[PDB]
Amino acid sequence: MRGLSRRVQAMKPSATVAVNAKALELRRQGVDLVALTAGEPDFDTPEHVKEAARRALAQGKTKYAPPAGIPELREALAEKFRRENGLSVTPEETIVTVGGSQALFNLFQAILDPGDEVIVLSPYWVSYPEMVRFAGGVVVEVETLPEEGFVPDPERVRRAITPRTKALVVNSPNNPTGAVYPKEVLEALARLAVEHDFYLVSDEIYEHLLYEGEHFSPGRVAPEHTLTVNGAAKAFAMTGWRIGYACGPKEVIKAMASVSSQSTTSPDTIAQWATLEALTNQEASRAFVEMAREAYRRRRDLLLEGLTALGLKAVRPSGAFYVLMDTSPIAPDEVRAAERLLEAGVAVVPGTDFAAFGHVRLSYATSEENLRKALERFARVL
Amino acid sequence: MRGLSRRVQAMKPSATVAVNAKALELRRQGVDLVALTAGEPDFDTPEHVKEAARRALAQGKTKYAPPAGIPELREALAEKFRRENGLSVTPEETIVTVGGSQALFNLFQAILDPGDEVIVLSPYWVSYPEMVRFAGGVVVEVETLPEEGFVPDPERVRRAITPRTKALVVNSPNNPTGAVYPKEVLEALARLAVEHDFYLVSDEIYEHLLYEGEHFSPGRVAPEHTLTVNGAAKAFAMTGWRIGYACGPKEVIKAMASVSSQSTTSPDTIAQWATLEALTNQEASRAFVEMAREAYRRRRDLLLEGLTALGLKAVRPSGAFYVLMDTSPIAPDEVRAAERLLEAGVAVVPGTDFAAFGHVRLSYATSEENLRKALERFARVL
Ligand SMILES: *Cc1c(COP(=O)(O)O)cnc(C)c1O
Ligand SMILES: *Cc1c(COP(=O)(O)O)cnc(C)c1O
Repeated sequence: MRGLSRRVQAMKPSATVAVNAKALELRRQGVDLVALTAGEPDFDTPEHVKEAARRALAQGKTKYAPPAGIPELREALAEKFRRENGLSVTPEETIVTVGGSQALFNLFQAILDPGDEVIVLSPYWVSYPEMVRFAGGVVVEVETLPEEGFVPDPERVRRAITPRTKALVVNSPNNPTGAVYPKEVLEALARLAVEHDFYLVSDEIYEHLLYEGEHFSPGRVAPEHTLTVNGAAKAFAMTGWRIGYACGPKEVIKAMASVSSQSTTSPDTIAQWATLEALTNQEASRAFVEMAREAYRRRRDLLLEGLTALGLKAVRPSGAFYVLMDTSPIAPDEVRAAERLLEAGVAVVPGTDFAAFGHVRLSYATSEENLRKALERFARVL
Repeated sequence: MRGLSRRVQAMKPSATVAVNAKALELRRQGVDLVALTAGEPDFDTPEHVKEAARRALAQGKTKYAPPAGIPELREALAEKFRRENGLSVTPEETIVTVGGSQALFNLFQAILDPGDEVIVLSPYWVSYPEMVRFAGGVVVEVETLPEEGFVPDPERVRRAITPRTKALVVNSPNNPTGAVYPKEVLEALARLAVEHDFYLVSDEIYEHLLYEGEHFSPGRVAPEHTLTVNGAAKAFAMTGWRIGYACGPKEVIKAMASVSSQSTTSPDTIAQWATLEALTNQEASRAFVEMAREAYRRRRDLLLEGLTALGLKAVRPSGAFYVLMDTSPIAPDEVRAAERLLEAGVAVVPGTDFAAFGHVRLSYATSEENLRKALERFARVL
C-alpha cells in the first residue's frame, strides 16, 4: 500500500508562510518592501573562517568524517564549553551536528518515547513543538508574561510537571523575545530538573549577542541533567554552513551520534575544519563578535527610541536581535496587523507560530538606513 | 524521568566495529596493514567543483537555503534525471539532501508507520534495515544467490509480498556485491510495485561506476510508485561534502522537505553551489568520471586475476568498487576469516552486517600497489 505516514501528515501549517506569499506578489508588482523578518545576521562570515575553508579544500579534506565530528573539533569544543561557559565536559561528551537544529532533533529522537511530555516556554521558537511531536511526544506549554519581561516564573513551571515529564526547554538569550534570564531563575529551573528527575535542554546559540547582564549556563550546577545546545550560526554569521554542537551526559551524546550515523552520517567536512578555526583563533573571532555586538546595540537603541515615540509597546530586549511589538493599535490580531504593515511597505513576522499572540516579531539585523525607513512607514500607519 | 528512547536502544551491535577495534590495536603496536575497507573514492574531488566552492565563498553565499535545496540546483537535477535516466520530472519533484543517506532517512520517516513492512534484498547495504526499524518499520529479507550472480528472482520477491508491504528497496549497481541488474529484472520488480500497490525505492548512487551493461532506472516504467535516490558522493568523489538528491511523486517529495525543515533545515549552501557546477559543467565532469571508470576497471581485473590464481572464489562484479569473496578456504565464518587476514596484514570488511555470511567485502578504491601488496599477503592464510 502507498500513502504518507501519520507523523508527517500531522504537521501544522505555518502562518508565517501565508504572509510571506503576499509579500512576494507585492514585489512582483513593483512594491518596495523593507524586510524586518531576518532570522540570520546581515554580516558575512569573517575571513579567518573563510580562509580556513580554502585551506581544507586545497589540503583535500573532502572525505567522510566520524559521526560525532572530527576529533580535533570535539577537543576544541570541550575547551570552549569549559573556558567560556564554566562547563566540565570531556571531548567524548561533545558532538558536532548539521546545525543546532539537528542537535535538537537528534536529542528528542534519542530521549522521547510516544507519550513523554516536554515543557516548552511561550513565546517559543517555532521548531520546538514540531520536533517534540515528530518524535511522538506531548507538548506542555507554560507562558511567560510581557509584564514580567518574558522571564519564566519557576512557580508556573512547577505546575506543569507530571510523572510523564521528560524534559524542559529553556532558550536564553531568547528568540523571539530577546530576553536574557537572570542566573537565579536559571538555577531555579535546574533545581526542578534535579528534584523531579528530568532533562534540562538549554539552547544557548545567542550567548555572544548580549548587551547587558551575564550569560549563565545551567550546566554549571547540574551537568548530568543538562544538555547544552549551541552552534556557530548566529555568533559568526555561519547559518548557511550548517554547523552546530552540543555537550552533556555521555550516554545521551553517544545516542545522538548513533542517530546521525543512520541519517546524515556526519556534517560537511570542509565546514568542520572552518569551524575549528573560529574556536581556535580567539583573537580574530573575538574581534568579529565585538564588532557585531556594538552594531546590533546601536540598531536596537535606534529602533526602541522610535517605537516609543510612536506610542508602540515593545519589551526592551537584552540579547539576540529581535523585538516583540504589541500590535493592538494596528489591528485586532497579529495576522491582520502583519497584512496592514505589508501594504504600508514593511514586512514583519506574525507572532502566531511562536505563540506570541497579539505581537509581531521585528528583526534589527538590517542597516540603520532600513530601520529609519520602517519607522517612517510605521508612523504613516498610525 | 530520565532515560533513552526505545528506538535508539533498539539498534544492535556491528561486526565491523569489533574487527576494526583489533585493527586499530595492531596499527597501534607498530603493525603495517593494507586497507581494502574503503567505502569512498580514493580520488580527491575535481578542481572545477573546488573552484565553484571558492567562488561561492567570495560571493557571500553563506546564508540559509530553502529546505528542498536552492532553486538553481533543483532545476539542474530535473535536467540530469531527464537526460541521463530518461525520467520525466519537474524541479518540484526534485529534492536536495545531506547526502544520499538523508534522502533515504527522510523517505522512510515520511512513508512508514509502525508495522509497515519493507522488503530488502540481501546482501544489502548496512543502513537499509537500520533506517526502516528506526521509523518503526519491519524488515523482510529476500535473499539473492551467488549462483545467480546476486541478481534477484522476481518470483522470490513476489512470495514476500503481504497486505502490509509499504516498499521494496533496489540498489543497482550494488553495494556490497557489485552486481548490475538487467533491464528486464528491474521492469519486473517495478511491475510488482504497480500490481500490488506499493513504493519502489531505487538507490542509484553507483550509476556512473559501471564496467559492463547499461544502467536502467525502474522509475521510467512506474513513475507514481518510484522514489529515485542518488547523489554526488561516489561519482564525483564528494563524500565529505554531504550532498544527495532524489526525485519521485510530488507529494512524497514535499513530505521529505518538511522532515528536512524540522531537522537539518537545509544542506550546506557552499556545497549546494559546488554540486551545481558538477552537474552543469558536463565536459569537466565526464572527463573525471571516465578517468575514474578506467582506473577502477584496471584495479578490478588485477584483483580478480590474483584471487583466481590463489584459488579463491568471488562473483565477478559489473559495477561499484567492491567484491564479495568466499572465505570458506580461510576460516569457519567471515568474522574469523577477517581476523586471520588482519594478522596476515590485510584489513577487510566482514560480510556479517550486510547479511553476506561466509563472505568478506573487498574494496578496490586504492592504488594498484596496495592491491598487489594485499594479494601477496593472501598467501599466508591458505
Ligand atoms: C538559529 C537557532 C537555532 C539553531 O540554528 P542552526 O542554524 O540550525 O544552527 C536554535 N535555536 C534558536 C532559538 C535559534 O534561533
Ligand atoms: C555511499 C552510498 C549511499 C549514499 O552516500 P551519501 O554519502 O550519504 O551520499 C547510498 N547507498 C549506497 C549503497 C552507498 O554505497
